[PDB]
Amino acid sequence: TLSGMESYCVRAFADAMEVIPSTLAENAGLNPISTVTELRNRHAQGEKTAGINVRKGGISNILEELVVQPLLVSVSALTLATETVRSILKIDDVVNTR
Amino acid sequence: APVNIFKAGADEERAETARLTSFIGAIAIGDLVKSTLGPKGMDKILLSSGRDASLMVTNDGATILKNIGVDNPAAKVLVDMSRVQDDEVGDGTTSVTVLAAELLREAESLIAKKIHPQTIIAGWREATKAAREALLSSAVDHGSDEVKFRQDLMNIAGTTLSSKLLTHHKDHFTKLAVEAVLRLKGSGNLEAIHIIKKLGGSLADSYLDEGFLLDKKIGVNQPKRIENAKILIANTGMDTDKIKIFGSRVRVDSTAKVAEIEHAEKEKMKEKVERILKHGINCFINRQLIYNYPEQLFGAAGVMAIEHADFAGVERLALVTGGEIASTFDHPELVKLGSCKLIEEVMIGEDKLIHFSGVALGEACTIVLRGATQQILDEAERSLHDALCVLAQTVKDSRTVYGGGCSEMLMAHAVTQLANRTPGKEAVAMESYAKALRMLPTIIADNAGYDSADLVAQLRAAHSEGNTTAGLDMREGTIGDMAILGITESFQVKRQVLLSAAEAAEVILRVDNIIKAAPRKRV
Amino acid sequence: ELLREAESLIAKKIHPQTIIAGWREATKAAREALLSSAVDHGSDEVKFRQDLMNIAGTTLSSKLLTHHKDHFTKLAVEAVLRLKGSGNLEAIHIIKKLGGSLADSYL
Amino acid sequence: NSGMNPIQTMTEVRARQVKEMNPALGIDCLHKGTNDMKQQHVIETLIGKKQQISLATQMVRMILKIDDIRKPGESE
Amino acid sequence: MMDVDHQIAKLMVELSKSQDDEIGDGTTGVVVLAGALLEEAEQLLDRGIHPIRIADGYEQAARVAIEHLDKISDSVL
Amino acid sequence: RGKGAYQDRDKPAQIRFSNISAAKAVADAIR
Amino acid sequence: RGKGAYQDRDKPAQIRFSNISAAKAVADAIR
Ligand SMILES: Nc1ncnc2c1ncn2[C@@H]1O[C@H](COP(=O)(O)OP(=O)(O)O)[C@@H](O)[C@H]1O
Ligand SMILES: Nc1ncnc2c1ncn2[C@@H]1O[C@H](COP(=O)(O)OP(=O)(O)O)[C@@H](O)[C@H]1O
Ligand SMILES: [Mg+2]
Ligand SMILES: [Mg+2]
Repeated sequence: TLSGMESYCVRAFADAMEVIPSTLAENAGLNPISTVTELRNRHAQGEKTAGINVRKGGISNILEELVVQPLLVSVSALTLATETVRSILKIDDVVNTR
Repeated sequence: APVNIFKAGADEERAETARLTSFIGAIAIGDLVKSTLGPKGMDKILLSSGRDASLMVTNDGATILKNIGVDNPAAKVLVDMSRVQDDEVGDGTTSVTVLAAELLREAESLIAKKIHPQTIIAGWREATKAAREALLSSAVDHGSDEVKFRQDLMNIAGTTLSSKLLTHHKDHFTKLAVEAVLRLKGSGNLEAIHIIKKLGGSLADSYLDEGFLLDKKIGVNQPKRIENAKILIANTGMDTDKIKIFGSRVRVDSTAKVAEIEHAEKEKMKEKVERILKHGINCFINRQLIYNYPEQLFGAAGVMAIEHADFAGVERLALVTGGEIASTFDHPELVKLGSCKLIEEVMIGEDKLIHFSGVALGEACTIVLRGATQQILDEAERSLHDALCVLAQTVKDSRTVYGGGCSEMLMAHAVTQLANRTPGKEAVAMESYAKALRMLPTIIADNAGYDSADLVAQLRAAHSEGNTTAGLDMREGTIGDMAILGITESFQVKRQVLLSAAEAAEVILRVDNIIKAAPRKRV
Repeated sequence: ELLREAESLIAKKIHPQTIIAGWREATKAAREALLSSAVDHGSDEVKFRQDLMNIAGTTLSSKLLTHHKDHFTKLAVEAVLRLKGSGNLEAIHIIKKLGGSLADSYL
Repeated sequence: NSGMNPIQTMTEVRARQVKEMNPALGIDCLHKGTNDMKQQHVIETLIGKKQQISLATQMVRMILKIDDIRKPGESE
Repeated sequence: MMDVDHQIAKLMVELSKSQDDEIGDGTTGVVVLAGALLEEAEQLLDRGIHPIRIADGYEQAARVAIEHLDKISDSVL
Repeated sequence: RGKGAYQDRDKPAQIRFSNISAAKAVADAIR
Repeated sequence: RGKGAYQDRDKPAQIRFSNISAAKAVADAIR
């Protein structure tokens, strides 16, 4: 829905959110190429509670496996990390103090 | 002096490498902080070699130059110049460093033109006098009609915070900076605004507290919240007094008399606390430490006891509650007590702080800065300190000028108009003074990525025929009116950028010999 | 001095290929200034020998032979004039001997 | 290298090769007016660009199919 | 004419020499292209894709680039 | 027309890639 | 008026005294 240079950065913001399911699928011994691809197919249909099932070794329901994460954990992980990376591209000059 | 050198380990140079090392060392200082000038300039990260390096990111030009430690002798004049600019007005330390370096860069262009350096000093003294009249005649005063003065104060804080890390927080941090100085209602002491930095949360979660925050929580068995209390603070010793008689011992004959003395010592410590509660108070703040024997007396009477806040902590509590220090308790009718509504304890970042909610005569504030890292909190504290110091002097001097390159083109126009009414000996030095004043909107325009060769040319064509309020619009990248956009700076800030850079460039240009002595413990 | 003016175009954010393409058009216009102002000498050889002494008088003025233009100009013009052909620049053997002033030198 | 933006220039040229049949559509420094490389006479050999893709692919295959480095330390 | 003692970057030197020995015009562009194929394979390496599976995918992709480049080609010398 | 050309011949385009490559090594260390 | 001012801020005003003082030591050696 955006245009200009803003549309190329939200896609870079959205592609960086797929790293944590790629991290969870790679550490579980699953194939991370087909796991994150299947996760985008389940959430496009309407499955908002779909994720990586480390017990079955695939994609299943999360609330059936009783995996509950608080909202303040995930909101502050997105708010503090975005505020940090908004400063590193602004703070860039190496000055070695004597 | 190089030929047949009569020095041990010292070296010197006269008129060949003296002005060469002075112009190299001063331009490289100005070219260092050149990228930090303007609302779109980047920031620096300062690091050491090791041994508790303590990295401190700063965008202000004074904090960069005070930590680098330049070995050049002439570069230390520009470092000390930006130190006075931070201590006097608190802003323009980056603008006074680039302007003093662009004067010596134009003076390096007068090396090959065989201009005498005393002619450039006499040419710049007449150029600085013409530039003082440009800022004085264009200053906008504000007396009555206070609804336009509070709107003018938000343009000062909006211009200062635009060149810092608080870029997309001007809807919040402008209100945190204007209302902090507006709650002072007097002199700009610049210490009643206690800034507390706590990790966790974004910069939008920061706020200005309506009361006051403190540490060193309330006792052991004392109440944590008292509604409608009378706050009495103190600066006296509670226990282990050893009262002011050096060379006094307890020389008794038996150990039964020692038990009578130590009971008499605790009775006088109990009688001192009994003189405090005759005022009818509910809270007690001592600058010194409170030991266990008077702490039990305040807990039995239902009185709070805040022990060892700070040396300057009782000063802010005296300005936010409306009381006095009251280090001696012998006249309850001559001691004025504070006033509050809630002394409940709040938790900010898993740390319990004493919140003095609902205080009367609150001429003190508490800014609760919350950031993602410690590097952001150290930058936002210096960014707020560069904004509160200008508003503390804008309420003392209400004269404001139009910033954003508009003030520099007004100063450069008055020099160029008087450069044509002078003979050719000093007219070339005055034209180099006007070209360095036009470099300050050129650094701002080129830091965003705009066409700096055309925007300053459009500013020079605008100011040549009218348009006294025309400046640089960094939002869209064009030329707009500064009175409409609301980009103004203080008169005393812009005067100290012009005056201190003209005096510092006068010193370095008059140097023809740099005789450095032999240093100690350097082999 | 071209690269000193190119150092002034560092802070103006001018692209360096624009300075190269700007100087190629500038050098092409500068060739037409020297070509249209060149003075030729064909016949009337009494004005060409006077023109040759102005060439040697300008070259020797920027050297150590400052106050010797009344002698060293005739030593340089008549040396090439005695060649009467190609400028081989090896038939003019210069012999350096100590003793005497520069006015004592001769062809 | 020409001073333009890589996104604002590559998106416009690539979109014009899909709306019509794909022309000789590139870029230039002074841009020579239009972006048609057939009119600007920018002609390269077929086997030159054929070996640019063929040799760079085989050199990438020999530096992707390697999972050990056995370099020594100091010289002596 | 470099003093690069790196065995991976030494193969980029021999890549520019092999373009000079066979054709001799695109020695500069064959190093930027080889650095571009390896830069795009860095993000694919973090997704768990095998490096030979990327190399097998580049051969099926470069085969399309050869056949498509032979569409418009004519000279009348 | 090209409507201008912004030549950026300065340092921090390379230091900006150094802060990116250093933060990627931290994210891959605790991956 | 002063009819001009020629500022000469360069090296060889001091090296010219070095050639003078060196030639004076030679003339005083064989004096
Ligand atoms: N909104 C704006 N529009 C135009 N110019 C601005 C704006 N905000 C800030 N500036 C300019 O940016 C400059 C920042 O200078 P600064 O680095 O704060 O100086 P100092 O270090 O002395 O405080 C100011 O000179 C000001 O003219
Ligand atoms: N007039 C032009 N307009 C647009 N692009 C051009 C023009 N002239 C040359 N180029 C481009 O410049 C590039 C130069 O490549 P080059 O460095 O010569 O390759 P190699 O190093 O293999 O010789 C070519 O790929 C070509 O596409
Ligand atoms: Mg400022
Ligand atoms: Mg000559």
